[PDB]
Amino acid sequence: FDTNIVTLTRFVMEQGRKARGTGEMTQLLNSLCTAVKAISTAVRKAGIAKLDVLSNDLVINVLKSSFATCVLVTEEDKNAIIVEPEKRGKYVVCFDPLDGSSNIDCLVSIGTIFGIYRKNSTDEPSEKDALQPGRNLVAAGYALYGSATMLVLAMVNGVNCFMLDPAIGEFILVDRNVKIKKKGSIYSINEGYAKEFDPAITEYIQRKKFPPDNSAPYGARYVGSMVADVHRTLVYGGIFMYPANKKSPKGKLRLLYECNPMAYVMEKAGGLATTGKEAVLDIVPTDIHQRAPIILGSPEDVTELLEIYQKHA
Amino acid sequence: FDTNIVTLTRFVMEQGRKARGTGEMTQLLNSLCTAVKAISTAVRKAGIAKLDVLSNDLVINVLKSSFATCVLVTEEDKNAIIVEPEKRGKYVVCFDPLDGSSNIDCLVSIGTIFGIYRKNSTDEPSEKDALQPGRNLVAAGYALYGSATMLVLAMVNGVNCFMLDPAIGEFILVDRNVKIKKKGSIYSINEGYAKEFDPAITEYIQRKKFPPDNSAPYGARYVGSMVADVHRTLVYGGIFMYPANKKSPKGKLRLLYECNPMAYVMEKAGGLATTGKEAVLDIVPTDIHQRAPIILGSPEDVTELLEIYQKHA
Amino acid sequence: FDTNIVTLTRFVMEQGRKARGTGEMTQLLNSLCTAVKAISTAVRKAGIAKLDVLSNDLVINVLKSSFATCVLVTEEDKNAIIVEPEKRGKYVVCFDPLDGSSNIDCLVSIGTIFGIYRKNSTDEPSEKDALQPGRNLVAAGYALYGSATMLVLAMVNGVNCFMLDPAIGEFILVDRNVKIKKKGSIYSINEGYAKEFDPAITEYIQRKKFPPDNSAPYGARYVGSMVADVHRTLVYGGIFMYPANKKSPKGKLRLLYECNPMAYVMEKAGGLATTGKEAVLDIVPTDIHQRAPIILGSPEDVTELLEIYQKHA
Amino acid sequence: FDTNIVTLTRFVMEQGRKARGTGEMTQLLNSLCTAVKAISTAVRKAGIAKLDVLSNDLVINVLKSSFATCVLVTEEDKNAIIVEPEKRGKYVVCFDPLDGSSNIDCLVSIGTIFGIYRKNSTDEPSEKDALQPGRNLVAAGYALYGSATMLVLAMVNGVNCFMLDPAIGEFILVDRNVKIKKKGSIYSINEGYAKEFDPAITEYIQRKKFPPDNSAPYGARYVGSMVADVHRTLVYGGIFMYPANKKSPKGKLRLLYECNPMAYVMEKAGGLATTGKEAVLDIVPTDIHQRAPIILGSPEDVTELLEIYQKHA
Ligand SMILES: O=P(O)(O)OC[C@H]1O[C@@](CO)(OP(=O)(O)O)[C@@H](O)[C@@H]1O
Ligand SMILES: O=P(O)(O)OC[C@H]1O[C@@](CO)(OP(=O)(O)O)[C@@H](O)[C@@H]1O
Ligand SMILES: O=P(O)(O)OC[C@H]1O[C@@](CO)(OP(=O)(O)O)[C@@H](O)[C@@H]1O
Ligand SMILES: O=P(O)(O)OC[C@H]1O[C@@](CO)(OP(=O)(O)O)[C@@H](O)[C@@H]1O
Ligand SMILES: O=P(O)(O)OC[C@H]1O[C@@](CO)(OP(=O)(O)O)[C@@H](O)[C@@H]1O
Ligand SMILES: O=P(O)(O)OC[C@H]1O[C@@](CO)(OP(=O)(O)O)[C@@H](O)[C@@H]1O
Repeated sequence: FDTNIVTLTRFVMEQGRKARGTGEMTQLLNSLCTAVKAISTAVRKAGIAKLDVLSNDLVINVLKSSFATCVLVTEEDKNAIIVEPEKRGKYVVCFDPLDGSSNIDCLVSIGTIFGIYRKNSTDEPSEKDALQPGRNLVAAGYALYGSATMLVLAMVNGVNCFMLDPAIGEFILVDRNVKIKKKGSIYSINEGYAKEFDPAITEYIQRKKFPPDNSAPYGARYVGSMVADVHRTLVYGGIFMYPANKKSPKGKLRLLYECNPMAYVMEKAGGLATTGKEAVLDIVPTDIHQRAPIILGSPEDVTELLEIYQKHA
Repeated sequence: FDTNIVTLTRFVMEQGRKARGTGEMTQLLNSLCTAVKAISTAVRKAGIAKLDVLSNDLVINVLKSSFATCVLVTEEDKNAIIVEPEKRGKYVVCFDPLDGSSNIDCLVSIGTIFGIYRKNSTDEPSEKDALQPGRNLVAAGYALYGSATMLVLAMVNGVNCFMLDPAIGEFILVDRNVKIKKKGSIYSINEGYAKEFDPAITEYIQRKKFPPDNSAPYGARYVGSMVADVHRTLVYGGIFMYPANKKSPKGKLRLLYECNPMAYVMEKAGGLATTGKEAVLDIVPTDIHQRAPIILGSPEDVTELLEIYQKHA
Repeated sequence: FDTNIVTLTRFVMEQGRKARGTGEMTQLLNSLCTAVKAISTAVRKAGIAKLDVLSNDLVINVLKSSFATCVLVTEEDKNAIIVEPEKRGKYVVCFDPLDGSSNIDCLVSIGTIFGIYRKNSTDEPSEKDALQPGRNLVAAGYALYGSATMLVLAMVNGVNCFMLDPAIGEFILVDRNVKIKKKGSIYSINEGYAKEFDPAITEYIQRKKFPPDNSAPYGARYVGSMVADVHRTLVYGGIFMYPANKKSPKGKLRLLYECNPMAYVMEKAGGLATTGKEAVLDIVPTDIHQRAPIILGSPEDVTELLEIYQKHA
Repeated sequence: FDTNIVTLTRFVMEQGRKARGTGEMTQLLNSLCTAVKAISTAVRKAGIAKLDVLSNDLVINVLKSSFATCVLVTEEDKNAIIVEPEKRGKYVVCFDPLDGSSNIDCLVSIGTIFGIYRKNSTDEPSEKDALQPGRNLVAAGYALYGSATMLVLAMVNGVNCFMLDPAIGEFILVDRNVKIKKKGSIYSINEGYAKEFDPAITEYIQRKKFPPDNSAPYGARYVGSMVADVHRTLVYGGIFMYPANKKSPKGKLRLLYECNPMAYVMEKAGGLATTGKEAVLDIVPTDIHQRAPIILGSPEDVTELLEIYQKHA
């Protein structure tokens, strides 16, 4: 009866028409969604019989065959992947094909994170085309393989969420223009690293548990899988932090394919994403595998931690 | 593990690149497949609770939103449907959204038949753009909702069959360049109309049952649903006939959306399609709802009936 | 989301609770449903992925694990299968695992036919337990892998249709206490064998194409798969006929697991099943793989052919 | 296509056949599987389509139709439900239909918790039949709607995991006689309530973040859904803790259908379930909706917190 179904394709296509463009993005996101549906199906009967290597080979293949990319950066590949000339296009794509895959056995939410840049140079494609600021992303998002499979997409016009209807094998648009809440009730961080944190994070944790103005204390959640913690942060409001510890002095989370996508999504939904020292999106990278500290969330909460970072400075 | 999956999109896109074109066909067939997956899902839980009217509204919508059509001809609509200017493209499409839908209750194979022309005039779109010879089709085919859902596609380069993988919601290419057999063993026709047939059909039926050279007699099958009878004829070889009776002097089957698609498919697979008087594809139409007699099948069998039509002439 | 789902299990249990007899039967049919779902899925992705052998082995394994059978007859195995003493129960199941399996490649409907007897002896299970007349059948029916999957189940109360809801893997009751039309307008027979047809048949078909009482001729329909044509005959009406010719001298369809299951379905829905001479249900079997002619369908139609048999003898 | 599928039904039946007891139990759990599949599907398309109310009604309808229950306790209904005399059997089922349902919107895992007692009386069913200590549980477990759907079922032999194969709608055995790690490296507790935590807890958490025996600190993990964290704790190891604070004075988790099902799973897999004072399984219930603290998980970890409880009393 739902004859007017807004699929992701119908959505992405109607928009690149306003860009007065060539169609490569619609083709790209199209291919990407073939990878996303196949990984979901795989995670759903994963047990009835690694997985993140299949995953990876599926995203690289659907992206080369789309004739819309030229440099592909993977979590799994040492170097950047340059698309053969016959299959080349203008977009650069950095992705993590199955984020949080250590946790596939404990059956909790995992996902694919991706960030798409445009190559702007006249030269032959290289990893340098990929070493751009995250503020330069044309589009970015993640797919979520939880109780339902969700693709959240951020572009210049906003943040939209599409859900996989498993009956038809199509992502359907279920929420338009997701704006995050100004202030939330949840803080998300691995507190098992408490001795390794700096003075400003420890002070912020302390007042969420023991509120200064004799208020109501913050709830705590940490799924242990970045996509699940950030999607909850977007839809429910709150703060999410994976700051620098001593196992990880530059942070644990990679910049081109975990911090920049999720930060692009957050800021487009009206939140902030910072390292405590600077905006994540404005960090200029040097190595495609470099890590970054990240504190992303509802504006008033991230701002709070930013001020605890200044007194301590 | 199947990282290199040839989907219909990957197939259609790689080909329009050789046409040095604009992308409207890939978009069109893409939209069409959203309609096809949704109708399949519907026929699969059709009972757990008309259907061909939903079907129709689903194909018209996915085709308008593709920005690749301008005139749409339906079995269900009196007139041709002209696409609003903002959503217009170059292709004309004639379809039957759910062929053989009287038979949905008896649970047998049904399907969607479509034929795509190109508008070649400079004028504003009209039904006249649709009144072309079937020899002028750029592409044509059918989707089959039987035990599996099959989309058979014919274009200038050949006949290819793609199957719906229901796990991923993607049509996969399972047979490349289907050529029909020279001569087959099966004849397909509704013999309950036997008193109404002409002398040449009656003579051809007679020698399939009672072979002149003391041979082995032809088997007989007639599902009663054009898509199922023609797909069997393509994949197994044989003859299929719905010739003029007295309930139907111009035949029962419509020309722009049942006879021309199936004839385009047949001739591209190397078979023949005739009315007994002329090639179906070369019939120039006058009304978008006009019917035609059709005898389509393996070459040596159709040719046989063509000669029984000449002695009788 | 229906909170009041009526599955095949809840159904059968609500008929057997008012009996104090078998919850052993619920176990058997329940097990038969797992195999039917596992075959349906395999047929639905068949081309993307011997089918009847793996189906044979699935129906035997799921049956032996019900703890409800002791003897099993299959189309594929020459001798009966006496189930292990440890896994025994009181029922004999006779099954054709994948009817019309030559018709799989052409995507025409296929199905699973099963008759279930009760072992009416104290002795050790032997194929003589399988050798009851169909009259002695406790439950019988079929599964049709069509545009939708349907399990039709005839027991002593009547016939009930169930449909596979692919979303949850359950057979849902969609038609209760089914009864066939007294008279239909379709006849189903392979007229390629017209030459070796006996004269009762030959006369009867001319009364269909050329009505004596000048009425409309019957429509012909022959899918070529027993389950598709016996199921169309049960819902629409009309006659289905596979009589004896010489190439198949005492008929083609096997008596224990194709003619008798269909004949018990037909008679518990008020239609008739004969061989032209006697009732199928009273023929006392001598080989497990013994054949028989079969004419079934609407009571006023079987009757009209039985009186042309009375005339030639 | 596996011909030797081991479903939950074939499993349970192969353990109960070597017992001469219940095939009444197979009926119950079988019915519980229909509801679990019907809820899984609803959660998987949730956003595209009160969920816990329709889930409540589904678990009650499918349960009353098993002819295996007489008393039912639900999170949603204040009084027990004494099943009709016509539909009775010997088992009491206590169930939480949709655990952590506030977490549905954020797409984090949710689940169904069920404990099953046997009515140990001759009398008329009354909620006093529901009021056994968990020690008296015959079968207990949960369903996790995660990246995959899993039914974990603990009976007297041990714990077994089953996974929903979405293709055929059956739960397939994927792990046999499960046993938890003696000691894990993760602790799970909501530290937003750190202020009102009692001192055994507060000390124990500092031994996790700051190890006395200078070892690596434990990793924190808290999904916020009981089934996700009790299931991660069973497969990985570690401790899960919901102790009493004042806002929820005698603990938050309801004893009859959340603490006791989880506690019987944990103990039949060799882990421990306590309240800090006593074992959960021996607490004699007084209200059906009575609450309790719960600390569960690896034996060497519960032990380490039980000795800090011995210290403060
Ligand atoms: O159609 P092409 O040329 O590929 O480019 C479309 C451009 O418009 C944008 C706007 O954010 O996406 P979209 O296709 O959705 O409109 C860019 O991301 C993209 O580069
Ligand atoms: O164990 P910790 O250090 O908390 O790491 C969890 C974080 O690491 C990531 C990185 O991929 O998962 P993981 O290491 O388990 O693979 C993120 O998804 C997640 O936010
Ligand atoms: O890309 P556009 O401009 O839409 O046209 C492609 C042309 O090539 C053909 C060749 O048959 O299809 P295809 O896209 O598969 O290559 C025509 O049917 C079609 O008109
Ligand atoms: O009953 P007859 O005259 O044989 O008609 C069957 C033919 O008509 C069609 C036309 O749509 O089906 P139907 O009339 O049953 O809807 C074809 O699919 C099929 O080949
Ligand atoms: O080709 P004919 O002789 O008409 O056979 C049709 C009958 O044979 C069967 C026998 O099982 O099919 P098939 O040979 O194609 O396997 C039945 O399903 C069907 O009703
Ligand atoms: O917010 P807190 O108090 O940590 O609650 C978590 C616990 O509460 C429950 C209660 O059912 O979730 P919830 O309130 O979100 O419904 C459990 O599933 C979960 O373990």
